[PDB]
Order: sequence, then structure tokens, then C-alpha cells
Amino acid sequence: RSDGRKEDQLRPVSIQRDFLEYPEGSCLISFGKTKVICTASVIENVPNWLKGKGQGWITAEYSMLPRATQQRTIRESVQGRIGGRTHEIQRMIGRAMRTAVELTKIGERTIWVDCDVIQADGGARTAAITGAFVAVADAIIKLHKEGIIEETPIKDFVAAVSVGIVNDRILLDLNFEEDSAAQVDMNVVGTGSGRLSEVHTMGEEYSFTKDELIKMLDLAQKGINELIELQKKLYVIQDGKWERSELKEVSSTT
Amino acid sequence: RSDGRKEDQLRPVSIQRDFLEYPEGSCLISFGKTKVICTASVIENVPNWLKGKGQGWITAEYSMLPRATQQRTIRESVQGRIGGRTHEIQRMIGRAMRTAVELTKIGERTIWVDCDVIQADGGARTAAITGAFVAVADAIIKLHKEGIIEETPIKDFVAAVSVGIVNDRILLDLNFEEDSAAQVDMNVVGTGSGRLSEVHTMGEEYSFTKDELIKMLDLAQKGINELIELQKKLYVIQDGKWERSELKEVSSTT
Amino acid sequence: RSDGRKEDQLRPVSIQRDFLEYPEGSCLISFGKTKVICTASVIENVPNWLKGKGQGWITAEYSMLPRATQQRTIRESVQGRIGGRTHEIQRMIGRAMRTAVELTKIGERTIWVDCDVIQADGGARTAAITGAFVAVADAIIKLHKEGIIEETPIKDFVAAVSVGIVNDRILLDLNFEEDSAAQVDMNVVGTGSGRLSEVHTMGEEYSFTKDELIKMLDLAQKGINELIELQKKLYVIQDGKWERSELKEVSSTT
Amino acid sequence: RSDGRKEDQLRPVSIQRDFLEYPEGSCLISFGKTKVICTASVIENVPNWLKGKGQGWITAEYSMLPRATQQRTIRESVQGRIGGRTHEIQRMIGRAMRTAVELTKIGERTIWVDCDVIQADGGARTAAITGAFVAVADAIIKLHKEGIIEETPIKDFVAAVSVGIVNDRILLDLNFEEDSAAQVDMNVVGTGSGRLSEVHTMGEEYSFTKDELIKMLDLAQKGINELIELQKKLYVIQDGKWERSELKEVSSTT
Amino acid sequence: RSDGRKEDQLRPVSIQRDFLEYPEGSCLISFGKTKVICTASVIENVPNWLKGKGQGWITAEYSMLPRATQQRTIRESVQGRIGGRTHEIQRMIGRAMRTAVELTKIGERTIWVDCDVIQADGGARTAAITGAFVAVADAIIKLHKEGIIEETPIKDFVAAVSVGIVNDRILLDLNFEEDSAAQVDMNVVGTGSGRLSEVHTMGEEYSFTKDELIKMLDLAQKGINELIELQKKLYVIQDGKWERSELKEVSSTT
Amino acid sequence: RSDGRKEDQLRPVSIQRDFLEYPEGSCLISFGKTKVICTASVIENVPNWLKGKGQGWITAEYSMLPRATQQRTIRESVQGRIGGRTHEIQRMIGRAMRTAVELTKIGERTIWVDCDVIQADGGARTAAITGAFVAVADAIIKLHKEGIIEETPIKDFVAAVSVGIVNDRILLDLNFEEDSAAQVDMNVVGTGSGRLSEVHTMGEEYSFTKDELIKMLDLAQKGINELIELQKKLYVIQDGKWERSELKEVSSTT
Repeated sequence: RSDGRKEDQLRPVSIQRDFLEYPEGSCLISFGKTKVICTASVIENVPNWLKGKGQGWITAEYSMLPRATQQRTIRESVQGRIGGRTHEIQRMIGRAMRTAVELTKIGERTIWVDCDVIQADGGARTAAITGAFVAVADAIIKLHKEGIIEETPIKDFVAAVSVGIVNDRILLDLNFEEDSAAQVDMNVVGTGSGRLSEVHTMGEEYSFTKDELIKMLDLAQKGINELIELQKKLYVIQDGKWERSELKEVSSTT
Repeated sequence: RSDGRKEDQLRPVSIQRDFLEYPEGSCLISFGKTKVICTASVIENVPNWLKGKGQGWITAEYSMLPRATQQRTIRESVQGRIGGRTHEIQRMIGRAMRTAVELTKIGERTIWVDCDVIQADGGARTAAITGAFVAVADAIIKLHKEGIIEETPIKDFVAAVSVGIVNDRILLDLNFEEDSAAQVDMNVVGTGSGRLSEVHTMGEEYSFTKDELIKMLDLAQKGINELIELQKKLYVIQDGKWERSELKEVSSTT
Repeated sequence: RSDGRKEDQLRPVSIQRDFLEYPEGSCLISFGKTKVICTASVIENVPNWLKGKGQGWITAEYSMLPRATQQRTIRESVQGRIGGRTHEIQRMIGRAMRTAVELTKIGERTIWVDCDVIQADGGARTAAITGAFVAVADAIIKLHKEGIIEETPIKDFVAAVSVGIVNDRILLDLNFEEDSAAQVDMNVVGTGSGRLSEVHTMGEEYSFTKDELIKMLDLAQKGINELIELQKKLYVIQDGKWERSELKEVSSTT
Repeated sequence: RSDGRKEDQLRPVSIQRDFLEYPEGSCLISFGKTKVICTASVIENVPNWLKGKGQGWITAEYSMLPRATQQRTIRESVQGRIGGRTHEIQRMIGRAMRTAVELTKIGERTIWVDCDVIQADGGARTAAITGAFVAVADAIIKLHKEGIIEETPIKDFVAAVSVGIVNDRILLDLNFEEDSAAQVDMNVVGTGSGRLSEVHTMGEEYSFTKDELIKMLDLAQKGINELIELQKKLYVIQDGKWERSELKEVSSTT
Repeated sequence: RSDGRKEDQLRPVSIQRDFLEYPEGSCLISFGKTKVICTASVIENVPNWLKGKGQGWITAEYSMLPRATQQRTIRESVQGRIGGRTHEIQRMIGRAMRTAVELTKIGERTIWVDCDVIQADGGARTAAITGAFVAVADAIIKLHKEGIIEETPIKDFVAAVSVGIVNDRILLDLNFEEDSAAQVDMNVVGTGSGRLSEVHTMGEEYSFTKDELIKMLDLAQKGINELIELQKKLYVIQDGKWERSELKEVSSTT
Repeated sequence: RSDGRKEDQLRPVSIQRDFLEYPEGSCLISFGKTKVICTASVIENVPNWLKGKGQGWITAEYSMLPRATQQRTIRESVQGRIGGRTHEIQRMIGRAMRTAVELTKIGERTIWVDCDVIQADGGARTAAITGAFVAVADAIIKLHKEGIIEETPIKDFVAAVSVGIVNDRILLDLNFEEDSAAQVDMNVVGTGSGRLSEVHTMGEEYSFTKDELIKMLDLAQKGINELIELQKKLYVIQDGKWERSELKEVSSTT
């Protein structure tokens, strides 16, 4: 691989909590050169169709500053049209966060997750899901510490990683060049207990076999595990009670 | 199941070619009450970034008339904003068609695929991919018959189907009610030779196991096979030369 | 004329009711190659300015799939801007339906008419008005059959047709080529009892006389009559009580 | 009538040319309280589809300042959506101007007509067409005076007026109250030689007869004639050569 | 200067009140060739965040008809995107009007100010603020005359003017050519008692000194004074009670 | 002051260069809790109206992530309309950068400045201008180091600061609460040699005197000076040749 990395090897991973002061939860996560700021802010209100149903909600916003892969990613303001690809990803991130939280116990409020890619080199959305989780859990823990809610209703850790087939090679966590040159690529969202929340595999003008998929899904689940082992060092959990550990930052041994 | 259908059973399938006169290829496909008009029209031009590269292109447009699932699906004109969910699906359909065609041999022109859901009851996008293929192949065959191109550069059949877990039951081809009540749902795009082009599995606030995924992927591939056996009755193929058969319509035995 | 048609002759007309299962009323109408799907769906609600006034409402949506006149008609989603020409026509269709119905007796609900041109060769909006009526009446009859309303408050049949001057020839029901080459063209919306609901005549860089207008209006009213004679075979009416006849389809003798 | 006006009587009409200094042609026209500023500005360029075809073009922009009928008419900037009703009218005004001009002899340039309703009390679009003509002719005369073009290729005068049925009364030139209370209303665009360029009649939930239409069309043509007699005092024409007269303003005797 | 004007000299100024009949207040103001119609219309309602707080509100809309500086200024309707420069100015005009009025005493209603530049030659926004004031005061006086409100809660006159440095020359009230060629330009909004409401100075790729700014601010305040002396002839004020004078128009001696 | 800060005292300032790896220049600047990421990326191209004129260009994009002042600042994508306030600021930042650079010597390329407010507590736009300068200079220095251009055509340092009157107190660098409660507020953009590039003063329903303005402008220029003394520690300049110093970060003594 271009960076001397093994095929079943994640790039250097770094997760820094308390990145910003205002949000209830926030972090700066990095998978190699891909960097995303993830913030979780609490809005004391719920979407109109949820009022009264004794439940909270989580929703995400994703943005890719104009310097994606060292090119240009002009937003939606001073540009024009509103592409539905940002939306695909925000929906994904929203689904990952809600699966990890028992919204029943959050109260009628909303955790607004903001994922801001400040530098992209592939795997931006998977880095965003991995980081967003840290911000959401911290935010729920913060809400508890403030007496706003009774417990810390987090069900499990959630992380994500990309994987693909490049020159008939199965690689974990692809950078931007490995992914543009990929025949088949995939994104997997997994949980702490080894379960899956989401999986999308797309042949890029190539088709693949049930078996190649399983091989990719096995390499992804291992990546998800390593990423969750990292997240885990940020918390001290017992019988569903979550507290932050004293680590403000955790990185991979690489 | 609500309609007396088995768990590994597709709804009644119907594919009618030559549905409309103007498009080079067109059909009306139906998976139960879900109905989609799929047309393939040839534009003697290519997207700006493809000019000169001796290659054609395929792209799709998807629309869901305002009577989806017997509710309301107001378009993008007399409504306002432009959701990025229609775009997700058009991208999917585009990717499925391009994987099935050797664009190298199509010339510098574009096949414009239009998928119009005139009635929805779940599985609308998978019906659209299955139908769009028939329209694209017919369109390529038509182009050949007209001398516009040398061969019929179609690589293989492409079909799609949905599958999901409902009350811990794994069901093939979900209607709208089975899918709103699903814990996990999935869409699979497969090929004639049993390979896969795309797979998306989403936990709906539930997580699933690698094994449940495989079980779902096995039931999907069987559905894809039955759907492709149907498409196959519409063509007579030999050594990569495609001709339409005399069938104007094919349906499932149910 | 290009198709061997007389000057005071409509193209082959076909109206098929119960085209789709979900809408309260639906049909597929065709004036030659021009084909429009017309559906009438009931929304148990009214526009905000009508709440409380003991009255219902009817409104239309018009769309022209991207294969209009065998060219390209990219919608409003994956294209951009929202032209005000679709709106002109939806307003027209809305006005035609409301004139035909005693909204007082419909209750506080709205009949949402959807006109979808799946193939265009001129006269698309007039085919849409003619077809939309069939769907709206069927929908009102359906509502009655369900006990949702007391009577079938339909005042009269409504149909429409185009007419124009081409090479100083006055022609009824113009196809797409006859209309692009027209000096003057017109659209007329008439009723069962021979009255008029709307008339628009536009000189296309040519002016015309009061007399040429009357000649065109006379040829249109005859076309409207033939079209209404067709619609009439779809109903059995007595003292303002409407029932569908056993015909599921009616076509012209041509 | 509310203002003591006869039924076949236009409101007080006033047309003032040279209203503004920059445009090649400009005027302030008024039908009673309805006031419109009409400017014709020359752009030394043509729409992309007209390049090379040795012809000019005319196109219009219509806007209704936020004080229409003493209510609120918030534009398209600090409001949002872009209604297709402004577009209906701009298309109408464009069609009226082009019918009056031999574009062949204008050169490859465009006359950009701007109609700005600064006060509305019904008949705003007909006042705009009547006024726009004066601005376009003046602009063509100005172009000639400057040597930009050989002749003054204006074919004839163009004016417009509204008419309708209110309480079974046929009235000419309706104010805003007479038109909201109308059963049937109509707009007619006529020429100097008594011919017609456009006619639109709409039943407002009422239908009408061929004969009532003719009665309305006769009253309109008389209104068009009076309006054109006024425009005529602004020009001195001979064998197709147009010059402005010394009148800077012309009004009706009322 | 191009027009023989001194450096500390305003162009010919003209303010005409009662320009239109419907608005509670209206005028046509002109600074040389720059012409703006300013109307103040009362809406018996307040913005949602102001309901109940016993206060009124003032807000502005600004538009520049397509003939700005004898070029093209296509609006926001039949053009597309919505630039945030019109908004800058509307915000400015809104701020100037609200500073001049004791909203506490206006009641819960809104004065909707419309500024329409019908001809531009520089200084359009400053002419608009100067004119808008006249329309707002007249509108408040009108409201009083009608008994809608107790007093005429106007705090002071408000006017505005531009100034800049051109070829190291400090000029007051710049036309369009003097401003495109300016190294530094500025807009100042002042009050009757010599105070300031707003000031914006922008170096156009040139920087300036605190002292050059003061020199410009001194020349502006003198321009503001002359403009307010003109406005003053339109009113008769005593102990905060405002009445219009008998002047319908006031112009500068030039 | 709420934070124990003097009246002529800036909050703690921190500027960190090389914040990100991809952009030619980048930094994270902070004025207290207000934090902005500023990146300068080079596009080997120019705006269409500049082609051929032997000159480069600089333009800015500004965005305020949804957690502004601990509230909600939903962007322009998954929200809708495009406010013209972001545009006001991007124009300001663009003007500040271009004034500081001799575009003549940059070549025909564009420096694309991206300012991303990741946390806001007042003074976000002034922090963005101060930070953007550092990124642009670094980017120009980087371009030189790469041989893309001959020199480092930077004319001078550019910084900005806010100032206002709160309870008749003149304060430098306002936080969000001091600014919402301000009677008058101002933003000043200054240069290294003590000159000014821009100044905007707005009375917030209060007017002010020429003298209060000067007092505010004096306090601002002192703030600009302190900010520029900080920027200066990041460079080593001689006869117009710029090199970065070894500092990767500089902060204020507070």
C-alpha cells in the first residue's frame, strides 16, 4: 500500500474529547489525514411528529469544508443547488446514533450532532460516525451529571469503517486514492458487542461474490473492533452506568 | 404474512415491454401493487467530463407520483425543497445499469433511464432497477437494429429485491407494511451469473449479526434469480448477441 | 395532414378507468401518441384558508416525464429551477375540475388530481383535463359508495381540446409537429351542456380575426362534444345521481 | 359601477413617454389607480439559440411591488419560492411585443422590456402590455435615430384590455373588486388594424356561452381601439417609417 | 468633476411626497439620475417574535429594476439565486427607520417599507434611506390622522449620503462612474440633530487613514444636513407633534 | 466586564499555524471562546472575468457551524433559504485579503480562503479576518517555496477587531453578551502600518456622535495593533521578502 500499511491495518487513529467548550459533547477524530470535528448539542425540543410520545431524538448534520482530498468542496450557501449525497450520510449517522441510544430515557429533547470534515482523505463518513458516538455519549453523560436526566441511557458503542477491493486486493480503511481506484467498496457500522447496524457494498462497475462480501465484512468487523477498543478507553462503564475516564485523548499504537 | 404469502416468496411479478412507443426501450413492471414505468431514451451526447474518451454513459431519474402507499408524495416542482433521497436511488439505478453495460461499445451517447413509480407498496426501487434493465437492454438492441452501434454490448442481466427481518422473521420482497414494521431491512442488486452489484442493510434501531445478514443475502439472491429467470424469457442471447424474444409480456406463476 | 387525418378530425381516443388500484379514481387517457395517467386521491383535509367554510377543494399537479415529443423534459428535482409553465397548466386543470363540482357538497376534504404525461405528441394538457375529469367523477362516486358523502355532487362533464391555424388551415387536435408550425393555436375547455369553462388563443407572431377565432371555437366545441360523448359511456346518470357504467374502457371509432 | 363608470367605459387612461432617462424607451401608463412603469432597454446580444440567424429578440420581466391592491405582494428575493404566475404574464407580454415587431430587421440584439407595477387595482397586465408597446416602439425609433438600425421595423400598434361578467353584467376594464367578484373574466391583446394577438377567457367556477364570449370580445375590441387611438397620438407614421410626435403625454377624455 | 459639480456639492435633489395613492406614505426621491420610489405600507400585524411585547416594527424591501447604471440588473424571480447584497441594504434601511421611530408608540403593527430603484447612477441606497424616511413619517402621520394611533412617535429626521476618495480627491455624493473609480468609498446615515446612525467605509484595494476618514465623515455630515434641511420643508413639527406642510414637492437649489 | 476584563483589553488571543496538512496555508485562531479555522487553498484558475489580465484573485467562504453562541446555526444545505448575511462577511474577508496582496504578482490563480467558525462568542468575523491573513500569507510563502511564483507579494499585515458602546461604556473586542446588549457596535479592519481597510459602525436603535466614533476607532486601532504584533511573531520579513518564523503558535500574554 502507498503508505507502507498492511492490508488488514487501520491508519493511525486519534480521538480527542472535549475539543470545544460549548457543546455538551465534542471531539476531533482522525483516521490518518481524514479529520472530522464531531459535536453533540442538546436542543430542549423535539421534531413535531414526536411531541408527547415520551421520547427524545438524535439527528445529524454533515459538511465537508471546501478542501476535500486537497481539491474543492464548495458548500450549499455561496454555490447553489443542494445535492442529496450529504443527506445520504446525515441519515446514516443519524441512524447509527439512534441505534446506540435508548431514546425512551432521554426525555423530550434532541441531541443535535454536527459532523464537520475539516480534512478529507477517504473514510470521512466512517470517521464521522466513530467520532459522533464519542460526542453523543459524552453529551448524554453531561446531561446526567447536570440532573437533566436520570441515567445514561446508552446501549452500546458504535463505530464504522470502510473496506474495499483494489486490484483484487481486499483492503481495510481506504484512503482517497485507494478508494477512487476501487472495483468494490463498502462501509460498515458496527456495535460494541460485535453486532452490525449498517452495511453498504457497492460494485463500481464490477460485481462481486457473496464470498468476497463476507471476506470484506470480516475485515471490517475487525477494524470496528479495534476502533471500539479505542473508544472504550474513554469510558468507565458498569451495569449501564457511564462515566468518562480521565483520558482526554486516545490514539492507536499504529 | 398479510397476503397469505410464504416467507421466501416474491409477490406476483409482471413485466411488459414496449409499454410506450417513443423511447428506444420501455416497460411497465409490477411487484404486487408496486408499479413502475421504466423508459430508456437515447441522447446523442455525453456528460462534459466524458467528451472524447470513446465511451457512452447511463444515468437515471426517479420520481414517485403523489400517491405512494396510498398517501401523498408531492414532487419537487409545486412543493419546494429538493430532498437527497430521490438522488440516493437514482445513483443506485445508475450504478446498476452501468455495471451491466460495456459503455466502451455504446459510442459517445447517453442512455437516459426514467423510472416513474405510479403506485407504491414497498420495493419500489428494486422494482425500478429490475424494470430499468429491461428497458436499457431493449434500447441497446434497438440501437443495434438501427445500425447506430455495431453490437449489443450488454454484459449480463441485472435485477434487485428487498428483504428484511420482521418480528424476527426473515421475509423476501416486503410490501409497505412489512417494511415500516421491520427491525432490519435490505436491498440487493444482483446479476445473471449470480454475482452482486450492490447491497445495503440497515438496522432500524436494531442491530443484526453477520449470520442474519448472510441468511438475508441468501434469500435475496434466490429472489434475484427468480426475477432474472423472468427477464430471461424476454431475450434470446447467443455469444453476447442479444435479440428480443417474441414475448411482449412475462409474469410469474405466483 | 401528416397522419391522413381530416381537418375536423380528432386522433384515435382511448380512455381506460381503474388504471391503478390505490387512488379513489384513476385513468389512462390517450389522444393518439399523447398519453396521460390521471389520478384523483382524496386527502381528508382542506387548504388553510378554507377550514370551517363547509366546503371541499380540488387541486392539480402536472408533470411531464423526460420523454416529451421524443426529446428531453427533465423535471424539477435533479435539474434545478422551477418554471412557471407547469403551474399555468395545473391552475387550468384545477379550474376545470372545480367548475364541474359542487364543492359545497364534498365535505371538508380535498381531491388531489395528479396528471402524469408519460408520452407527449401535442395536446398533452387537453388530454389531461379530459382524463382528470373521469378520475375525479369516479373518485366522487367512490366516496359516495363508501358513505363518506351523501350524494355525487358532480355538475357536468368537462373535456378539452386544442385547435389551431397551420398554413392558413384550421385544424382540430394538433399533434406536436402541427403545433410547432402553427401561426395561431388555441385550447378550449368545455362542458357537457355545450357551455365553456376556458379558452385561450395565442397568435404565434401572427394576429388573427374575430372571425377566425369563432371558426376555431366552433371546431373545438365539436371536438369537445365528441370527447364528452365518449366520457358519457362511462357513466349512468339520473337526476344528478352518478354511477359508473360497466365499461372499463371506451375508445373512439376513429 | 362603484366609480360611476358606464359598462362599456374604460377608466381614465394616461400614458407618459420619456418617463426615465436611461432606457431607449420608457413610459408610465395608468388605467385608473393601476400604474405600471414600462422600460425597453437594448442589450447588444441575443439568446444562445438565436445566434447567427440574422434576427433580434424581445423578452419581458414583470414585477408587482408589495403594494398590490393595497395588500402585500412580497417579491421573489426576501421571500423564497418562485411562482409561475409572473412567468405566465411575462410570456404574454413577450409574445405581444414580438408580434408587433419584424425582428428580422432589428439586428442581432435584444430589447429587454421591464414592466413594474407600482400600484395595482386590476388590469395590471393589460396596462403593462399597452405601456410596454409604447416603450418598445420608442426604443426602436431611438435605435434608428442613432444609426444602430436602418428602419423602424414596427408592424403595428398593440394594446390590451380586460373584460368580464359580474352579476351577469358584461363590464370593460375591471378594477380589482369587480374582478374578484367576477363569474367570468377575460384578457384580450389586439392590434392597430383591429386584429387579435391573444385572448384568454376563464370561467371562475361558472361556465359561459359562445355568445357571451363574443359579446365580451366585442366590448374588448372596442376598448383596444380606444387605447390604440391614444397610443397613436404619440407617433407620426408614414409608409412604415415611425417618428415620435411632440406629445410627451396623452390621456383619455374620460 | 464630470458634471461640473464642486467636490463638496450634492447633485440636484428632488423629493416628491404622495407619489402613489394606496400606501400610507410614499415618495419619489432623486439624487441626480438616481431615482427611487419609496413606499410605506401598514400591515396590521407583527413578526412572530414580537407578538405581545407592546411594540411595532419596521422592515424594508429593496429592489433594483434591470436598468441599473444603464446595464442589466435581473431580479430574483426569472433569474435564479438570491444574492445577499440586496439583503445587506434592506437591513441597513430597516435599521435607519427603526432608529428614527419610537416603536413603543406605534402599536402592534408593522410599517412595510418598499424601496424601488427605477434608475441608478450611484448613491441608490442612500437615496433610498433619505426617501424611505419621508414615506415612513408620512405614514405615521397618516396613521395618526386616522385615529389608529395616539401620537406621531417619530424621534428625528434620518438621511444618508455617500462620499469617497477618487484620485486622492474627497468627493461628496458619488455618481456611478466616480464610485467605480474610487479608491475608498463610504456611506453615512445621519440624524436631524447631527448624530449618526451608521457608517461604513471600505477601502477598494487601498487603505486609508483615521484622518482621511474624518475628512470624509465631515463632508458627509454636511451633505446629510443639506438633505435634512430639504426633508424639513415637508413637515411642521412642534413638541414632537408632526404634521405635513403644504409642500407636495421640494427640490434643491443645486 | 463579565470576565473581569478591562475596557481596552482584548480577550486571550491564540493563533496556531499549520493547523491542517492539505491547504497551502492554515490556522486555528481564537479570541476567547470564539474559534475559527482559516484555510487558504490555491486553485490553478481565475474567475471568468479575470482570464488573461495577468493577475490573480482571492475570495472567501464563511460558515458558522450550528453551535453559535451555544444555540443553533443550521447551515444552507439541510435547512433551505440562503441568507445574505454570510455573504456580507465573505465579501468583507475577501476585500481584506485582496487589499493586503499585490495580485499582480500572484499569477493567474486564485487563493480560496475558507473561514469556519467552530465556536462563536462574538467577534467571529474579526477573528476570521485576523486568522485568514495568516493562512493567506503562509500560502503565498508556500507557493514561493515551491517555485510556483517569483516573490512573496504580500503588502502588509491585516487584522480586525470589534468595539462598541454598552451602557455608555466603550468596550474593545465584545463577547456575544456584550454585543447583544450594545447600543452601538463596530468592526474595524486595519493594516500593519496603522492604516485602515474597512470600518462599519451601526447604531442599534441608538445614534452616536462623530466623537464617540473617533473614541471607538482609537480603541479599535489599538486592538488591531496588538493583534498585528502577535501575527508579526509568525514571520521574518525583509525588504518585502517573507519567510515564516519557527513559531507554530503565538498567544497573547492576556
